Amino acid sequence: VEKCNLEDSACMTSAFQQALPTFVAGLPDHGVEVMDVLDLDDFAFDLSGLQFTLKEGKLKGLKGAVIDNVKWDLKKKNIEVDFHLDATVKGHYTAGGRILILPITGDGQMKLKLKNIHIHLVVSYEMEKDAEGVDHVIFKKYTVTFDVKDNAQFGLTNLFNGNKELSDTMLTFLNQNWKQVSEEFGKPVMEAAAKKIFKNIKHFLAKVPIAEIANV
Ligand SMILES: COC1=C(OC)C(=O)C(C/C=C(\C)CC/C=C(\C)CC/C=C(\C)CC/C=C(\C)CC/C=C(\C)CC/C=C(\C)CC/C=C(\C)CCC=C(C)C)=C(C)C1=O
Repeated sequence: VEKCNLEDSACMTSAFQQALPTFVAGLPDHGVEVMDVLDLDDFAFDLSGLQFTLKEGKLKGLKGAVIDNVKWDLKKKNIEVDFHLDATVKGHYTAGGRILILPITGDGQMKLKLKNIHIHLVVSYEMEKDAEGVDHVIFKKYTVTFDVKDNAQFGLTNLFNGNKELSDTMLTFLNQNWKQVSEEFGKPVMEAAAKKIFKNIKHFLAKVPIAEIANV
């Protein structure tokens, strides 16, 4: 890793950028799972009238993320990371209920393409000495917000029992109302990914002395 003074944001931004692809490829012997393609645990939500499930979920694109800024605040003991990427979410979905003003049913495969999604991550940490006297950054909590800035496209198979007219109408509807759909339903999907990524970064930093990857 590129070593930085922690409050040198330009350095930290580059250091996160240069490490990211290698980190998200996974470090299996160290217990760090692959994060591109990231396997999502099975999840479901019931929000705004939509009942949705995703199994075998996959998130592609983190390897290609662009780090916009890293601000490590030693006083507050928080780290703010702003980044963006194109991503895809795939998996076996089910849908029921309604999407906004249209009824929906489906059970099939999904390919959701997200263009220029911006993510704002805040993490709280503590610097802790382990039983052997070695200092580590220990991540505690996080928050994430998102904004899909360019567009999102929805590919869903076997909507409406295979009915092409209804399926075409729904896919058109989703793509037309992509921003609203992202604001209604993005949070649970983001969380399925973020909880896994956070656990992996936390684990990695708990086992790598802070002195090995940063300057005091
Ligand atoms: C010493 O300094 C340090 C380093 O060196 C400087 C390091 O390298 C490192 C490690 C290396 C880096 C820190 C790597 C860190 C990696 C980071 C921060 C990446 C973080 C990843 C995020 C937390 C999560 C990312 C999540 C995503 C991209 C998923 C986003 C998806 C979203 C928002 C979904 C949007 C949804 C929609 C549009 C619609 C959803 C619709 C539906 C679900 C329904 C579909 C429609 C119906 C009808 C079926 C550390 C830790 C360090 O401290």
